[PDB]
Amino acid sequence: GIVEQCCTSICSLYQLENYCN
Amino acid sequence: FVNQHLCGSHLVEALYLVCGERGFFYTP
Ligand SMILES: O=[N+]([O-])c1cccc(O)c1
Ligand SMILES: [Zn+2]
Repeated sequence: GIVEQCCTSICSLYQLENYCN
Repeated sequence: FVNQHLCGSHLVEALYLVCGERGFFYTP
């Protein structure tokens, strides 16, 4: 989940892009 | 709970900027 991987650990801009459409 | 909600607000804004026109999906 988005929360599981970015609210516990920091996320790069590339990691967040995986959640784009 | 509260900690998770505050992070979600920023995550949701960040996704908005990265994805741009493609859009995104948020499910907690
Ligand atoms: O902690 N993160 O993974 C995070 C939260 C909000 C925005 C962002 O770019 C990264
Ligand atoms: Zn805040």
